[PDB]
Amino acid sequence: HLFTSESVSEGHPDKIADQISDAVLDAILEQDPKARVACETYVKTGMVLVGGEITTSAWVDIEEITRNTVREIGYVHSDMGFDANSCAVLSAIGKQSPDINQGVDRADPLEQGAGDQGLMFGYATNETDVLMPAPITYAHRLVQRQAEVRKNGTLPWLRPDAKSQVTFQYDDGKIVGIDAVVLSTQHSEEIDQKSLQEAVMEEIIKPILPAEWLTSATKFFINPTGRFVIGGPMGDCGLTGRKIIVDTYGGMARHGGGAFSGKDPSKVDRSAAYAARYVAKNIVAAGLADRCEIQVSYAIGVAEPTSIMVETFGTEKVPSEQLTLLVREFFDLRPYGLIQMLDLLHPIYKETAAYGHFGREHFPWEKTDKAQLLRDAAG
Amino acid sequence: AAKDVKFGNDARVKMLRGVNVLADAVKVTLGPKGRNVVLDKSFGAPTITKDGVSVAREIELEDKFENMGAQMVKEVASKANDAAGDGTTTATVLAQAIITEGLKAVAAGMNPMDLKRGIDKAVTAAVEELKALSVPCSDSKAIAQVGTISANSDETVGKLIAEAMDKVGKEGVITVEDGTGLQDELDVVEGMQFDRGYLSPYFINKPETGAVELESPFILLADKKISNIREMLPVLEAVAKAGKPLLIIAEDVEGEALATLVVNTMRGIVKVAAVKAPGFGDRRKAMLQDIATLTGGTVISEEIGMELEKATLEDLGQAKRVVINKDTTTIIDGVGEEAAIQGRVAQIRQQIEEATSDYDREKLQERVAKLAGGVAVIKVGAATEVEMKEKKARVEDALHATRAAVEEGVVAGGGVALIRVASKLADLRGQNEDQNVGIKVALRAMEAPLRQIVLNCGEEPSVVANTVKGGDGNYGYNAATEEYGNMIDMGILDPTKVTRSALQYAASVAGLMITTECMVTDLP
Amino acid sequence: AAKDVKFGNDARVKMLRGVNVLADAVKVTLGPKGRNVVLDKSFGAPTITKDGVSVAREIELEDKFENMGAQMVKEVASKANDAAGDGTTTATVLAQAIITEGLKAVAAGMNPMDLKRGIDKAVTAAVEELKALSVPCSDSKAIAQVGTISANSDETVGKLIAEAMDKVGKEGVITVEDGTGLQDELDVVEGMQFDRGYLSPYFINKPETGAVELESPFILLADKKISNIREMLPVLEAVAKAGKPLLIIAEDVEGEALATLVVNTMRGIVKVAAVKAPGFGDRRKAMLQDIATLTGGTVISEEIGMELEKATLEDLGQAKRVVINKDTTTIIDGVGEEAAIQGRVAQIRQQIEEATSDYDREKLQERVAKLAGGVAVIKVGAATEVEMKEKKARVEDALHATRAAVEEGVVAGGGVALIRVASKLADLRGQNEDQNVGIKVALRAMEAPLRQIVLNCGEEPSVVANTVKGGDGNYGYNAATEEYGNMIDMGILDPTKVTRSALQYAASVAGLMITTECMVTDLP
Amino acid sequence: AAKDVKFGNDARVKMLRGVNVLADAVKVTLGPKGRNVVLDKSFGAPTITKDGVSVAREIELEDKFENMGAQMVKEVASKANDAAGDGTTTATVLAQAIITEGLKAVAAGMNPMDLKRGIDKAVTAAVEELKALSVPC
Ligand SMILES: Nc1ncnc2c1ncn2[C@@H]1O[C@H](COP(=O)(O)OP(=O)(O)O)[C@@H](O)[C@H]1O
Ligand SMILES: Nc1ncnc2c1ncn2[C@@H]1O[C@H](COP(=O)(O)OP(=O)(O)O)[C@@H](O)[C@H]1O
Ligand code: BEF
Ligand code: BEF
Ligand code: BEF
Ligand SMILES: [K+]
Ligand SMILES: [K+]
Ligand SMILES: [K+]
Ligand SMILES: [Mg+2]
Ligand SMILES: [Mg+2]
Repeated sequence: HLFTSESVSEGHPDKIADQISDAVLDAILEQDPKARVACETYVKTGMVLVGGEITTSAWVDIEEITRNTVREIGYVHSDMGFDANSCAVLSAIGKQSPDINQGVDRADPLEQGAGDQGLMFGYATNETDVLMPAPITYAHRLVQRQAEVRKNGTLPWLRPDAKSQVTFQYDDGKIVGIDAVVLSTQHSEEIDQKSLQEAVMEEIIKPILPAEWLTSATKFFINPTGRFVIGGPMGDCGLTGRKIIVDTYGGMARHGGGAFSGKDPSKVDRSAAYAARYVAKNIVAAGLADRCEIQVSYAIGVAEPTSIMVETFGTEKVPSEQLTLLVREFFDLRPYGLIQMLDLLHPIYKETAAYGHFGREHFPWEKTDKAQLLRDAAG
Repeated sequence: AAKDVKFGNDARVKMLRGVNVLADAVKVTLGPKGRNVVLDKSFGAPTITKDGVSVAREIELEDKFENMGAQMVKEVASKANDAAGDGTTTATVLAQAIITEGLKAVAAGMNPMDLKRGIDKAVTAAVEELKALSVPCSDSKAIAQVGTISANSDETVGKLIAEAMDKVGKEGVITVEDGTGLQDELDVVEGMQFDRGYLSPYFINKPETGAVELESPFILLADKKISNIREMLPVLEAVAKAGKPLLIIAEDVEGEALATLVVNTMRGIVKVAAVKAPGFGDRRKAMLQDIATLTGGTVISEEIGMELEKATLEDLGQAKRVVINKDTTTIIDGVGEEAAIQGRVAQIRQQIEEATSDYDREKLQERVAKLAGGVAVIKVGAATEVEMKEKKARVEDALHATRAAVEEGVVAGGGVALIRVASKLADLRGQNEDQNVGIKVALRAMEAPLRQIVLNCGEEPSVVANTVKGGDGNYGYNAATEEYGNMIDMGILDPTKVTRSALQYAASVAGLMITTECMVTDLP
Repeated sequence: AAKDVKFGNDARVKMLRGVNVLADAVKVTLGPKGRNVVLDKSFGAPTITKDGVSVAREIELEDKFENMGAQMVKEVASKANDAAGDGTTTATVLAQAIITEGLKAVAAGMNPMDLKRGIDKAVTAAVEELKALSVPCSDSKAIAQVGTISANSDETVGKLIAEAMDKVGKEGVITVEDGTGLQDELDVVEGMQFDRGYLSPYFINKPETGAVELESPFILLADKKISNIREMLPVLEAVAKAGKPLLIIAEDVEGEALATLVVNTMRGIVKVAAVKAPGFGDRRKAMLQDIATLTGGTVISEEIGMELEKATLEDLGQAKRVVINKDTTTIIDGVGEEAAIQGRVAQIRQQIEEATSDYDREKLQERVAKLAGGVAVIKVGAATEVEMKEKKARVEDALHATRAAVEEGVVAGGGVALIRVASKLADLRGQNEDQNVGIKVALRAMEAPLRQIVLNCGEEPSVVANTVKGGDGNYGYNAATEEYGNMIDMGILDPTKVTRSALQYAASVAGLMITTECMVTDLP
Repeated sequence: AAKDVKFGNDARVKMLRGVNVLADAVKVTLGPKGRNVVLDKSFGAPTITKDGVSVAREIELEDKFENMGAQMVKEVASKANDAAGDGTTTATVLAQAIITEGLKAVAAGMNPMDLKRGIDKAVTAAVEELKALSVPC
């Protein structure tokens, strides 16, 4: 079947807002090991707004973090209508919470209860080496390539705003080729249109997509309307958490819709999804299945998870009862237990803000160290 | 998902209905008196076209089996476009005629295999008959006539294409881009040039034209980035000891070397110019090697263990003149050895074959033309964008037709060559009766294009076809003048390759499409 | 998605219905008696407008075929607005009339291609006839009359534009901007001015205007960013002994350097001011070189190989006065050589004719006007926002019409020039009967605008058109006063460029739309 | 969520209908001359099985009360599978017969608890009788 996945670059206002929220979270976590963070960001033309509820014993000024973060993308000029230093950032964050002494008492951290009700999902397939759906993975790699080239200085007239669309066809459930590649990017006005598409296809499209998957039927689309000079926060409204589907899987996996950016690890809306991906990746790397998903359910005010379900699409080499048995006795699905074994309480959420929360080997939740043990047990 | 299965005559009727819908959509644009088709596009204004392939690429139907038939027929036009560039409407008409007659024969109670074998045998004989009928096309008059006929009887574009082809030659590239004026203009480039200009505005010694001209200069080729002058002290001092200028072709030179270069040029010690290396990636090194071969010099690459410090006059090429402006750099009359030129063009020509994308074929053909030959561009002119697209499509069709006619030859146009072939193949026979029936089907359906051409003019196709069959040789019918005469004398020429490809693809698709027994598709 | 295909008369009827809907929406705003059209806007309040292109840009129908017809017609108005900036309703009316008569002829049984050829031939003859009829427009009275006519008969805006064009000169820039008061205001700038102000608020010495006022100062031009004071000592000491002030133009100066400059200005050692270099990129350097040429100085650039410590009093320019505000800086009576200025503007204009983009040219004419001439801003005054928008649109239309009239010339307005041209071509003939029919169609459709104007006035168009056609020369009908007379005497002037563009674009679109046979679009 | 409550004979007849559906599905695979049952699978090909537990694990009814009855009886087959490995169909047949006769007795106007006591006593005696009848193998 024909399926399309779309990815966006770091220069987009929503991605800018997501990067700001995660940058603050890392700064707060570095200063406060056990802080509570629930933040949101809004960006518009020349005005930047931040809000939410963050309860911590330390203080951080948001101005220097925002200027440092925005400068990283490359908004250091007024030509696109947004400059790092000329802009203004205001704070609308309540730094204190009434419940700081009433609930300070704790009985046992190992028996902490879930603060939200809902069910979360994971996903992993052996189609790619990174154990991820191909169309979303290659879409992220394309915009990642554009930023690396832009930062390298070989292509100085490129702009942070960029969007890519990749189309994949499946024959009998396997990848047989690439159909259409679209890369929408903003460029400077000095370079004409004809020279623009030549540089992008030969240095971004060519050395990223596999050569053996490209046939004569592949169609390359660059700048459909013909002029993408207009861009930045001026051309679109900016807010936090609107394309969670793009960040997680691109639509190939059912998702709960919970926002990721700007949330502390304490909330299960973010960390429990990370553990589900970690479990799903581990259970598929051992070769027990071709594809697998983990359905973990939690209830607000309830410690023990209500139900854990595993579905395989009939590709399992062992009965599903064995699959469920292994995850229960080898993975600690406790809301605090998964925190300790995934050691997420470190300032590592800045890089996760852009280019997808999943699909990178260096992430703690993307390790496959437990794959070998499960293969021996199920074998 | 669930599937729906239809057996026999029902599936055949649905398939024929889809084929008829697509063919009736396409057929209205055939001949000199055909009409245009408006294509709806959600992203902007509708596009009006007369191309058969453009109409066929857009048609799909609500019903599943009719959609099957339409999609199966679409490949005839698609392959005719990809192979020859013309004959898409003729191929579609021939395929429809084969399908109709073959379905009638199958409904008469005959097995499809024998009909398909007979059709294949008849087409195999017809290809050789067409090859026998062909005549070479060498003079510019015939090329102009072919270009005129291929562009809806537009003499200006045919004459322009003939003149451009004569100027460029046989080993060259002609391309069409949309212009800005109200009338078409032709621009030809002699020698080689690349879209790279001078780095700094202080190099121009002739401000009247805004371009710098170097007489008998050197050429220095480098692939490494330049930020310090220390690596060019020997070469610059050596060429300043001689006096005649030097040119630097590097991928990029930073401002530190620009400062010393410009101050040396201004102070009147050594006259140098700098241009960036054109292109990017492996193509950049390939064209750098091409420049090295043509200018009689040697490239300097760091990765091959060659350093610029040890370079001398033997590693620098020569040229008669060099003209550099804000956007282009031209090397005039290089002093390279010829056999290297033939070797390089042969290497690129043989590398063309293994390329799978026509974009790479275009790039390597452009490289061959740049290294040897000339390059010409045709800037079509129209007042409105829609007319711009229409004229551009017509000019591209004329270019393809002229190229094919030069490659293989021309035959009498108006659909009379196929009639002559069918009349000469009247004694073909097969193994059994059904093969003979298939041969008769093919021979009878070879007459479709002329009948459709006459029908588009509003006359009676039967009497015109009967009159044409009574003649011999190149006798035919002129649809523009509504009178008979010698097709060659009146200038109605058709390439042999286009007719052969259209016949082959139409027969190949229709023979398989006839044999269908049942269809399997998803439920609505 | 599944498509819908309609053939022949049904498609033509749907297309004509869409064309009629759009043309009826647009044509109610033609002439001096034309009324307004209100366009709904989702964000904000709807806008009262009288422009043909503004109304045409919004129309889109529910039915797919009529929508395609409307989208094809809309390009006439779009192109007419983009090319000349005026005369879009006339183009739409002409296109509708040509389409109607061509569809009638096609339904009568004629060949669409020959009709299109005849239309093109007639329009080609009409263009040269119009070029023959044109007369020059140079005096200020004719420019004022053109501006008055093009602005819905408003004397004040015409007089304002005439006097602004007289004051600025022949090569200048005039723009419109929202005003504050209830009356129009013209602001003309003398000298050179760039949109950049003082860096530090402590240079101000005249709080009466909140600005600095330097009398006969030196101008220091440095391309590089100034971050250390060490390079500043030599030229600062040199200018300290002279006693005259000094101004610094650099890309950016850090506050460490500003501190000592502010201290020196306070203590009265040197009267210095610092402003940023306007622009960014190559244009920044180009117009800073233009500043150096105007002021008679030399740019101290690191790229050329010249250092700031070695600067002397010869490298500093001079001017009569320099005024810097919070946002603007003006150089009054820059001392320089006239021949150098003429050479620079000659170089800039010869770059101008090589500009292939509209956006890349206006900056070039702005630079030309900045070096030689001046710029003007016209402020429109209105109590309410909607009235402000409508008045600004009318003023822009008048400005474009005056520019076109000065560029090419004027002809008698009111739609009588087209009538005279059509009366001159009464003997034009084609190659066959169909081309003659097309020529007659074009000639008869050339009289639509006058009939539409008279119909909008509320009279019988037929008798007025018959009376006008019975005269000769500039005889016409005055729609405002409802009386016949000499068009030039009454001051009803239309530029030749807008009439020619409207006719050409209307014919180019209508002739192509005539030859449609079938239309394919998505299902509802 | 809102609940539905049924009292007495209606609940009992719904339960018996569910039990009868499950038992009729299962018991056609008993003995040397019993036939097979085709079980549909969402991902893959249908499986043909003669097991009692395999058929019982897939029976889920539309009505809620009959579904409750079927789920209650499925425990017999599940426990017989997990305990000895055989005797699933025989256990299901015995459970259905006991349920039917006990429901008839209850509808006759008898105390269900004492019927449960009598059934337990009879089965306790029968286990000892079976132990006495056993022969070494
Ligand atoms: N003046 C003419 N008289 C008779 N036949 C013509 C004349 N001009 C063109 N033809 C024939 O009509 C055909 C035109 O086909 P065309 O509409 O270009 O579709 P395609 O070339 O895509 O198949 C040509 O094959 C040519 O032989
Ligand atoms: N007082 C007048 N008497 C007769 N004709 C006039 C008079 N004023 C304007 N006209 C004509 O009416 C036309 C006005 O067109 P207008 O409504 O401005 O639309 P557009 O300029 O966009 O075509 C002009 O072409 C002009 O020739
Ligand atoms: F319609 Be074909 F491409 F000439
Ligand atoms: F309607 Be036009 F722009 F005067
Ligand atoms: F029915 Be049992 F599994 F033999
Ligand atoms: K055609
Ligand atoms: K108007
Ligand atoms: K059994
Ligand atoms: Mg053709
Ligand atoms: Mg007007």
